[PDB]
Amino acid sequence: EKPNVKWEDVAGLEGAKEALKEAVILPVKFPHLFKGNRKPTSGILLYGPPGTGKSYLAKAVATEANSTFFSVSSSDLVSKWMGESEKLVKQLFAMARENKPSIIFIDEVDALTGTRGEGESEASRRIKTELLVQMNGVGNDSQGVLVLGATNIPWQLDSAIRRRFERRIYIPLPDLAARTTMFEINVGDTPCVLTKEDYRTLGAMTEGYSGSDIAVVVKDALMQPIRKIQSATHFKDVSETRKLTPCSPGDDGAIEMSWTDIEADELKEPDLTIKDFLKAIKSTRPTVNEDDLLKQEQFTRDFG
Amino acid sequence: NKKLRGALSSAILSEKPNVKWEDVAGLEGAKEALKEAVILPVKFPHLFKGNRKPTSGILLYGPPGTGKSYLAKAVATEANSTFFSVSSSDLVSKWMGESEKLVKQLFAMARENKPSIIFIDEVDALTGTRGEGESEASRRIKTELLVQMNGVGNDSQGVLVLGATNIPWQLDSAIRRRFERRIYIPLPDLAARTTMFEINVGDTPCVLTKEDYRTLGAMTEGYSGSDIAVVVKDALMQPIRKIQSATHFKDVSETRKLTPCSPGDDGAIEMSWTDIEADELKEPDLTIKDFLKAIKSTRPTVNEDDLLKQEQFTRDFGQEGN
Amino acid sequence: NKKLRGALSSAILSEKPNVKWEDVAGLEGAKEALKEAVILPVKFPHLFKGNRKPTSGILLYGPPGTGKSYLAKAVATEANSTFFSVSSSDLVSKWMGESEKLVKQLFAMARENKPSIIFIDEVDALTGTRGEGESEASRRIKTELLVQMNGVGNDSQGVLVLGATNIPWQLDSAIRRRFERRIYIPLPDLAARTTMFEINVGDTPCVLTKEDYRTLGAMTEGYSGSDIAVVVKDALMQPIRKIQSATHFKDVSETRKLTPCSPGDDGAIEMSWTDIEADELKEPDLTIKDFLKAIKSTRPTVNEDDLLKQEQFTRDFGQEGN
Amino acid sequence: NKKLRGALSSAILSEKPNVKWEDVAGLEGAKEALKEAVILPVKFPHLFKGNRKPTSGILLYGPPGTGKSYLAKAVATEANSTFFSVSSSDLVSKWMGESEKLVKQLFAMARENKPSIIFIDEVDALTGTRGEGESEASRRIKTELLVQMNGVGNDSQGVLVLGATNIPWQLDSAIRRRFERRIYIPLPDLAARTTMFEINVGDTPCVLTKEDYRTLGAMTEGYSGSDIAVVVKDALMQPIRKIQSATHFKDVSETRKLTPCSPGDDGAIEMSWTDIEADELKEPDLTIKDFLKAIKSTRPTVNEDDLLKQEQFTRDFGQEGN
Amino acid sequence: RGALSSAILSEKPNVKWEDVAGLEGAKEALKEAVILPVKFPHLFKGNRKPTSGILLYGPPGTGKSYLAKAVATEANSTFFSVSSSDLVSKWMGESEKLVKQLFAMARENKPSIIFIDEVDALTGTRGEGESEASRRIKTELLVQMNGVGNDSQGVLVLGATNIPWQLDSAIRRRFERRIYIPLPDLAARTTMFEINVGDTPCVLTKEDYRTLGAMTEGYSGSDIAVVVKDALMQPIRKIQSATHFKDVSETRKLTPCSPGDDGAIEMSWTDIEADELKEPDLTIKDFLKAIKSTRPTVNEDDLLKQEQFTRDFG
Amino acid sequence: AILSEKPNVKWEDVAGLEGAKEALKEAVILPVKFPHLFKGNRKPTSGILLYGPPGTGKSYLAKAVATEANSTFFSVSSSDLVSKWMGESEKLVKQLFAMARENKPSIIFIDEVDALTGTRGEGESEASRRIKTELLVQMNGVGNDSQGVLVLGATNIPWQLDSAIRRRFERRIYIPLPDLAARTTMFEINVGDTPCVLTKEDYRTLGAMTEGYSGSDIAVVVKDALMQPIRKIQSATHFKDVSETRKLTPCSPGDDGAIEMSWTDIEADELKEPDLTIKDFLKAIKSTRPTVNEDDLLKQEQFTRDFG
Ligand SMILES: Nc1ncnc2c1ncn2[C@@H]1O[C@H](COP(=O)(O)OP(=O)(O)O)[C@@H](O)[C@H]1O
Ligand SMILES: Nc1ncnc2c1ncn2[C@@H]1O[C@H](COP(=O)(O)OP(=O)(O)O)[C@@H](O)[C@H]1O
Ligand SMILES: Nc1ncnc2c1ncn2[C@@H]1O[C@H](COP(=O)(O)OP(=O)(O)O)[C@@H](O)[C@H]1O
Ligand SMILES: Nc1ncnc2c1ncn2[C@@H]1O[C@H](COP(=O)(O)OP(=O)(O)O)[C@@H](O)[C@H]1O
Ligand SMILES: Nc1ncnc2c1ncn2[C@@H]1O[C@H](COP(=O)(O)OP(=O)(O)O)[C@@H](O)[C@H]1O
Ligand code: BEF
Ligand code: BEF
Ligand code: BEF
Ligand SMILES: [Mg+2]
Ligand SMILES: [Mg+2]
Ligand SMILES: [Mg+2]
Ligand SMILES: [Mg+2]
Repeated sequence: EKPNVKWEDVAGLEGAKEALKEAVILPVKFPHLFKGNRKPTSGILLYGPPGTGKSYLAKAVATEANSTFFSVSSSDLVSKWMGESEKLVKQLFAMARENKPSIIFIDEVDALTGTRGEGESEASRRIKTELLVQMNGVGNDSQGVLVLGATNIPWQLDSAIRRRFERRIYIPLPDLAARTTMFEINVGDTPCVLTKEDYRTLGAMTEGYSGSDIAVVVKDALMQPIRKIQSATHFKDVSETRKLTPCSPGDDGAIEMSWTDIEADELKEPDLTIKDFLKAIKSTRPTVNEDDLLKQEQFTRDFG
Repeated sequence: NKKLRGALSSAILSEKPNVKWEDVAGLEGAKEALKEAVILPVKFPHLFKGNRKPTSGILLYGPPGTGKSYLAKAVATEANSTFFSVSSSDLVSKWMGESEKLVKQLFAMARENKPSIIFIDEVDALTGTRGEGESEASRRIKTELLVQMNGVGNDSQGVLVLGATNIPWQLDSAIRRRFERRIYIPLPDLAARTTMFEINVGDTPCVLTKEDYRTLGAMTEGYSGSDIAVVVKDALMQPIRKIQSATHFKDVSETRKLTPCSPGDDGAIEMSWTDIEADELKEPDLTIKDFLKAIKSTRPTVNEDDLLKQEQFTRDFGQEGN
Repeated sequence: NKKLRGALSSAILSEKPNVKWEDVAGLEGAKEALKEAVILPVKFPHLFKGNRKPTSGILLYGPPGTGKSYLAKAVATEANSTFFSVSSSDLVSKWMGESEKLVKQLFAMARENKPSIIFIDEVDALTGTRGEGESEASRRIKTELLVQMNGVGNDSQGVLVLGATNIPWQLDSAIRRRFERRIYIPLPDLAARTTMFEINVGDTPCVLTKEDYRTLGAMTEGYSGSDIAVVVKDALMQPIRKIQSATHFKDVSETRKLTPCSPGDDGAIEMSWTDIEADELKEPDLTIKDFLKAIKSTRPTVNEDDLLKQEQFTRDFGQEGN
Repeated sequence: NKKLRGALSSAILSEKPNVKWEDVAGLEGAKEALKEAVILPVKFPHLFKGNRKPTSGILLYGPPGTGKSYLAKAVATEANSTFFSVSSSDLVSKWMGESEKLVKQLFAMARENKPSIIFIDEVDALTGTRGEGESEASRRIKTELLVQMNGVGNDSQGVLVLGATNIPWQLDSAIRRRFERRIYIPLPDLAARTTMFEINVGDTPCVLTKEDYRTLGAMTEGYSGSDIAVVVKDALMQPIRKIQSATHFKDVSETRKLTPCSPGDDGAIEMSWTDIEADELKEPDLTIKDFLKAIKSTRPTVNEDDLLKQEQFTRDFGQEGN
Repeated sequence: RGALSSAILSEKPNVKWEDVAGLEGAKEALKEAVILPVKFPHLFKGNRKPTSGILLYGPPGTGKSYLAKAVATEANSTFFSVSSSDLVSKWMGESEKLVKQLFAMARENKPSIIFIDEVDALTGTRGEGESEASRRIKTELLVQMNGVGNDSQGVLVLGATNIPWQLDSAIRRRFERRIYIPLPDLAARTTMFEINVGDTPCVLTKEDYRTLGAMTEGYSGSDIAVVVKDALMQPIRKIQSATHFKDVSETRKLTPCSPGDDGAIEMSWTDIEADELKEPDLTIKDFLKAIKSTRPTVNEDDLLKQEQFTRDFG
Repeated sequence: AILSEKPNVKWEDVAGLEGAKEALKEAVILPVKFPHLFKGNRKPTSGILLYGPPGTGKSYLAKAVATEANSTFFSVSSSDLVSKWMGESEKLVKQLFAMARENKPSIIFIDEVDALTGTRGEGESEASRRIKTELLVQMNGVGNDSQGVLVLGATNIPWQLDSAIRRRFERRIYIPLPDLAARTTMFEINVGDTPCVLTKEDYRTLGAMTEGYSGSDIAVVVKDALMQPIRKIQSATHFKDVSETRKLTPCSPGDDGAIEMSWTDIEADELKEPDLTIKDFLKAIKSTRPTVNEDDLLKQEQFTRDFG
């Protein structure tokens, strides 16, 4: 399923980008370099803290694959009816065997696969076990499928399934050039007075934010001027025939009115300033804690 | 009847995964027991008469990734008998005691096709010590497996029941009884690791000698066979990364042939793989820094208290797979 | 009606597994009770008149592998009755209260063909104390089994209901009441173990004496009858293995006959078993080192807190199987 | 219509199990209530006019094996009323509300054949407090039983609904309401146990006195009536064990009569029971070591926390059966 | 037709409004929903419409079905006592026409009151139920109980239940007056003893019934009906248990008396002639005997969930 | 299962709520009035949650928005979706969004978004994952078709609303319990034309005397009060003639023409039902407690503070 999403669209971490461009494109663009002992990779576990653009990179592989893409997830495989949560898995791999090449993206694999020391009999042993046997097994033939998977708790994963995912890549909190790129992307084609040093300023300002947070500070900063439109007392003419904008109570030509009072078009909507983005970044707060990072770095140093 | 055979028609595998006994490295005890329980009754059936009966159950256990399912593939190639690779997806159903008729129907199918082998992979997910489990799935699937394996009116002649597991201590004691040769598949030793490198490089052109493979096998203590399969995978994927990572190729030698070389060399043109014509590429060579590169990057899987409980079970109930 | 009898027609077993009362070792008490509840009413029916009625339920329990199902096969050979052999696979159905007209027409089959025996193998999987179980399976199959065994209008004359279990403490107290002689089948003792070696070697040519079997029986304390059946299996598969480790055979003595011998001996030709002609092989007999070899390799099944709960139940509700 | 009466024609029992009110031991109060609810309306129907109506529901509960179903057989002999004995096998049909159409037809038959008795044995398997049960079986069979017992247009004149149970606390409170005399059948006391030994030995020749039965009744505290029926069963087998273990018999005294005696005695011939002619055997009379032998071997069936929940229910909702 | 017209009863169980003890709010609502539209039909014109649904709930045994019998006697209606046995069927598309037929014959027989007793057995939240029985019945019933303006004669839908919290919220909506029938207090209990002894000869006074009504707190009306049943049995215990009777006073009449008394012959009831028995009087020790033996029925946490539902919806 | 209508409810028909109203005007009406304001990456709200105690007619307000946005009102009850329809609920949530797309400008109203969206940790498979998984996919429908549709959710218990669903409702607006003027209007509307002798001041009194009541509450009290004269006529002993030939009404023991009798004694029609009074409602106010707990103010205002 290919809507836009591209390798051009993503910001930072070219190790992930090159591992994947390798593991999907390098067989598909060339299916004749992989003969003999040289086989492509058949499982990749991405992880990291939330917000860091995992599933977006997955759908970049969906568009940028020329491959089928099944974005099932752990919400859709839980059941409660005695061995229904397994036939879903098996028929998923049946449509992936019948349709080579394929990609299976199991989002939040930590909700299926929970270290089996405290879990219940059926769901633990039977969903984990059918995932194991189905990934390599005996009569199963994992040719041409790639099993992705993302997680935030990579240390709560069963060691047999840590074994099956043969390239555990770590997606970290991003740097400076990526943040500047994300502001430049998310403002889109909206008229703004900002320069390169303005986006550079904001990217310097936001250390610690993931890509979600910058998408919502651009959302809020794009909704500042409309907010000063419609909750406005007092506008004022400036300058092609009449044009009024919101201004404080008592100013040079400050009439008292509401946006409703003002004629079609002849509104002078407030511009997009860097104080709008600084306003939004002051108000919007991220998720993370700096001990979660210690256990992530633990797992990366032990297995990743 | 035929609804159930319509379900279990997709278990008689029909493709013979070409793994031979030579490919499976180490473990001569487990191959020995499996040969004298699978190969030898068919090849010399006159011997097994009187009190001398063949074995009818073998449990393989061990840490994750050491050879269990793979050795089952070796049996599936070399056996010449009907092989059912059943699993938990194919035995549980929703309708109140229609799971049991799939178990009973599986062995009642297997005695139509005698000699047969039934390979229940990860038997610890069916058979969970029955002190905390639920009524139906627990007592009725475990109980029908028990009664069906030896029972009264049941006749386990000519069927063999394999089975692999990673948690052999969470197994019910009646089913520990039914599996009459619990063999233990351990982490490989030095000669096995050297054998696995020599196998996994295949017929790929390499400058390595016997002392090189001997060196790597000395280097990798603690790795299972999966890990050595992926360090050979990564070390084989180094040269392609030396074609993509090439600001510069060079002609050598049937009409034009260029390979990656360092910046500034004898005939070093500056280009990318994309610039170079179909076929007329001459890929790199394998030297021990490729394997050292891969072994630095790839990190193991297992953990050294899991081995204590495995050795516990082997010392209390188990064979030794050598 | 007849749909259900068409289902349960395949439970009245008819092949008569040829185990006779000799072939069980130990357990004089359990054979004694089973004879005076099965054999004796048929052979002398004039006795059982007045207040003297035969027994109508016997529960055998014990650790895994000690003789329960085997003793049921002995009854199935020696009884001269219509031995049914039913289980939980054959009573539970899919369509809403079919899983108890099966129970009812099972016992009505045994009443039409009296004197009958009903052998419910592993009864703790049908009958689970009904405080946590589900409505249909639990209350309705357990309840129809209760009412059908003694009830009001039901007449359990001339039917006998056996039953074996490994978890006798998880049994409902009404069904503990219905089984009126709970006999306990324990792990073996010295004379029984010696008897089991003498039985399981069969008619195989061996150099062993009575003091040799006596020696092995002294050696194996802690083993159940399964374990001794598999050490006899392995020890009978030792000389075939020495045929396999025999670079060198030798003629001895009806036209040519060769056996494995050490390198360099009186008539020691160098060959493999493959080289040697059909029949004209001379199989080596059995050393006591073969059995000591097998007993070193094979390891028992039971543990020693399972025995505490077995002895608990025997001291609170049970008999002693001797 | 007639399909359904063809199903329920096999419930009108027609054989009158010959248990009389003296074959019940103990239980003054329960016999008293059952007589004045069953016997007395038929024998003197002129009395029950005006405000004085007969009882229309009686629940018997207790520990397992104490007299409930047996007292129901006594009613079935002495009542002179049609005695329907229905159960959960005969009400749960396959077919969308037959399990309500069957119930309604049941009481319609028991109104066209009044005076009638309906004995629902083990009512706790139909009626399970409806907080966890399934929609159909739960709400629709329980609900049709409720509405059918008293309801609006229903007229429970002249029908009586008995019912026995072992788990009286797992009963729905609307159905606890419908059963308007919950009587409790307890474990027997001293005089009852002595009475049960005197009954169960029957007319068998024994040397026992009143102080012997008194001794045994003093010995057996904790036993229900089932257990004493089986210690009398086992103790009545003890002369056969003598008369088989008898190397040596001897004539005593209508033409020849021989009994087992010790080796070397007055007229001690050496033989086996097999050697001795039809009838002309003399079997040692029941002498008190036979009963002491049986009482040593046979062990109680009911534990002592089940009694705490029985006494709980009796103290919260119940009568006392004395 | 001829399969649901076994919902009409015709025997008229003779319970009148002066036999239910207490419950005056419930009689008030039932009178102004049943009696008053028929007796003064000119009043209900314009915005003033009669009530079209009444749910009675409570603990088990407190008066719900009995009060429905009182309506069935006093209403002068046509009365359908339908239930889940009479609506569900094997054939699909029969548990549509059966409900539909029911309300159409209710409009054949206006005025109609329909008593769907124990509605929680038809209407079970439809998340686990089977296809045929649960869904098409409950949807068709919701539709046909959405006849607000058209049902100005005819259907008044009663309904009783013991588990009012297991009822679907759309059907909690349709029943527009959920009335709660509780365990009875002092004057009601005294009234029930005075009713249930009937015209039986007793030596009791008003302070005796007052005493018993003070004694029985916690009992529902069923329990007092059975202590009066048992206490009325107590004379026949004092006739069966007899060694000695005696003549008193229309030609010969003998009653049980103690061993050795004025005219105390020794005999058994069996010895005595038809009729000429003098049935002993009813004391207060008979009732104290019965109240000692009989033990209450409702448990005091069932009342907590009843009070829960009353405080949330009732 | 899905209602549709082009409703005709003006802002003025909705008692009070002026603050919500003004929020909705700029959240919904401004985009619709001046669409040219929303070119490029500036996009109108497309999820709004309405939250507050029951009995505020969140539904009615929702129809006013539709009327004022000149849009079709499509609506669904989540309780019905979860219980009544179950099996076909996925289909229903689909069709609902599909109708709304086909009918821009339009508004989807989901009532009781709390009875649908319950955090998905312990819910059953079909209703839980399938209904709560379809709504979310559909509300991502702003993008495939961001323009022309708006989802308004309604909840009484916002604290029990699935955080995933919660997050799809950018804008959140608290619908508070009413006010003196509004309660006064509600009394008038609820009696409408009914014959009674209430003054303008009585209505205000009734208003003042029902602080903390909802429209619903007031509706039940009024329904109760109007029946009082019928209640009096139906049950009384002493009656009395007043005034087309004989007409008697209940009066106290001992009054001007007070005969002693029962309603049963009195002839068809000629029975005088009591006139309506302001005082009588006061009775009805005592016998109907308000529905809504007082800690809701804060719980709703916590939401106005946090997600307003
Ligand atoms: N590192 C990033 N680079 C580019 N876009 C990002 C990044 N992180 C988040 N985003 C944007 O935020 C949106 C949500 O990211 P998502 O991948 O769903 O988060 P998560 O990885 O936590 O599941 C995506 O559509 C993505 O485009
Ligand atoms: N002893 C071995 N010899 C050859 N290959 C092995 C060995 N052990 C593991 N492998 C490799 O491991 C994979 C098989 O997985 P397996 O060892 O069966 O896992 P498990 O034993 O936990 O089921 C194959 O890639 C195989 O190449
Ligand atoms: N008492 C015994 N005498 C002889 N063989 C025995 C005895 N008990 C066990 N065995 C051996 O045990 C084997 C397996 O035991 P089995 O019949 O399964 O016992 P059970 O069903 O109780 O577990 C039998 O086939 C027999 O070979
Ligand atoms: N009270 C008793 N008096 C006489 N025999 C009794 C008594 N209780 C039990 N028995 C004997 O024990 C058996 C068990 O009685 P039964 O009716 O089955 O008990 P229940 O149904 O309660 O479990 C009866 O058949 C009878 O043989
Ligand atoms: N108010 C009452 N007046 C008279 N008898 C009553 C009353 N309530 C209960 N009873 C007695 O209890 C019996 C049971 O009433 P019933 O209709 O079964 O109650 P419900 O249906 O609530 O459980 C009544 O028939 C009568 O015997
Ligand atoms: F004792 Be066996 F396992 F039946
Ligand atoms: F009926 Be019994 F008490 F098991
Ligand atoms: F209140 Be009753 F038990 F119907
Ligand atoms: Mg494997
Ligand atoms: Mg067995
Ligand atoms: Mg019984
Ligand atoms: Mg009732």
